[PDB]
Amino acid sequence: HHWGYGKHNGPEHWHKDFPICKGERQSPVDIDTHTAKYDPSLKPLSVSYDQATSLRILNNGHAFNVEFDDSQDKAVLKGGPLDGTYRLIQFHFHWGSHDGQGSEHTVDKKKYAAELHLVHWNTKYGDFGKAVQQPDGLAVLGIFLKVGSAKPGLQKVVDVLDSIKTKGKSADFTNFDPRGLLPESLDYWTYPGSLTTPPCLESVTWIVLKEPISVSSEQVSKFRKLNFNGEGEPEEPMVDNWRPAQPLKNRQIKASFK
Ligand SMILES: C[C@H](CCC(=O)O)[C@H]1CC[C@H]2[C@@H]3[C@H](O)C[C@@H]4C[C@H](O)CC[C@]4(C)[C@H]3C[C@H](O)[C@]12C
Ligand SMILES: [Mg+2]
Ligand SMILES: [Zn+2]
Repeated sequence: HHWGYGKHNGPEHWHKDFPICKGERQSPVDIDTHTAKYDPSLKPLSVSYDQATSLRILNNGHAFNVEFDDSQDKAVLKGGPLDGTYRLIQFHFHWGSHDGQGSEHTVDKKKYAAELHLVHWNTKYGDFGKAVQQPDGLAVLGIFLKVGSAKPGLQKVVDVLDSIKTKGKSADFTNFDPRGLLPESLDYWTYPGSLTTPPCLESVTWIVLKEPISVSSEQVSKFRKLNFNGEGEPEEPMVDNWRPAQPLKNRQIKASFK
């Protein structure tokens, strides 16, 4: 292995192993609200997470992921810019070394303290491995975190982090309801983009919610107590695990709202 978020293996280095990290449809991007255009063709997002089945949470050395049972048409995303149905497979966050940075997307260059990614794959490709290779293979729902009042539905995630502090540690994480991580409004921006980590595959329809969720400083401070390293190795706090904005190139960001 090799890539990370360090000075010598970070975002500026990724293209050497993964040439598409310098591609035409890379994420994240800065969402320029001048540029972004209202598109009445877009429909309401449909987020159906009632039957979502979480399984476990894992520190993989880059972030922590909550994994779902994507076996049945349980938790699905559809509508908006999407054709057909996309199944929730995992979520994770990117966050900073302090509250003024951490998000991957930015809005008129404004950074948030963190960004949540709910990752879904297009059922027409049968499984995630096949889907990730296609231009319309994934849908990622991105949600900004700003520091304020606490988010009750995040508390179960924050409280489990102490038990998966180092790379490779996992914990059971059943009956977690990701609907508790959503803001009131589903107003969104959408554009075609990529995974924001290697292999940087250009397989993602990005749906970035205009409304952030508020989380408390205590909650986000718990993110920063995780470690990039494995147990018994020298301590490297897991912070600033975000990729900065990439060139928009020949893409238009559409808004679902006026
Ligand atoms: C790397 C990317 C997240 C990029 C981002 O930070 O936004 C994530 C999202 C979905 C992830 C995958 C899915 O969780 C399903 C697989 C789970 C396995 O444990 C590892 C490979 C596996 C195939 C994962 C690879 C990688 O961690 C993926 C591809
Ligand atoms: Mg890796
Ligand atoms: Zn992500």
